[PDB]
Amino acid sequence: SVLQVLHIPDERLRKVAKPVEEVNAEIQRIVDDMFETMYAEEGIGLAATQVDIHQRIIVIDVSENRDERLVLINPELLEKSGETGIEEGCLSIPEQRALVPRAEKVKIRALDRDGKPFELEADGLLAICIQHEMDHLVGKLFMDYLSPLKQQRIRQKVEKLDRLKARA
Ligand code: NI
Repeated sequence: SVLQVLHIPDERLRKVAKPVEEVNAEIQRIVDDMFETMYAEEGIGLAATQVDIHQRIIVIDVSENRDERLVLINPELLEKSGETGIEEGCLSIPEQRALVPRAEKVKIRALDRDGKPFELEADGLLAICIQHEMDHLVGKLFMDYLSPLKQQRIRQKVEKLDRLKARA
């Protein structure tokens, strides 16, 4: 099922997600919708909190042919180093993009769709991607990294857009 993705200035986006207590079949259909929703909206990442499910779940898929889906449940950052930035987007901040400072290499521990722990070292798009998504889980958006004035502008452009969304 495709779930609905919240946009700013929706203040649920600022909620801190809770740890997943047990990776069961409820949890695995959240994951399956989250992918379906992600692919439908054409994103490369989605955090639970964006679909109003405030638990620590993230889906990411970089692959052209959707054959390397990545699930991060209860992710913890073990190490980071370096710094980078690309012009990031976000399904919750529709059509806006900005350069956000990120660590370049990141090492995480997380659980997969089957509640099995794993460790992932990442750089490149993956590492920026993982950081962006993890930020969602604690109520952080990428515009939080920009100037007051840059933020202001972003908020307007989006409202304008969603004004058209519910178009009628
Ligand atoms: Ni985002």
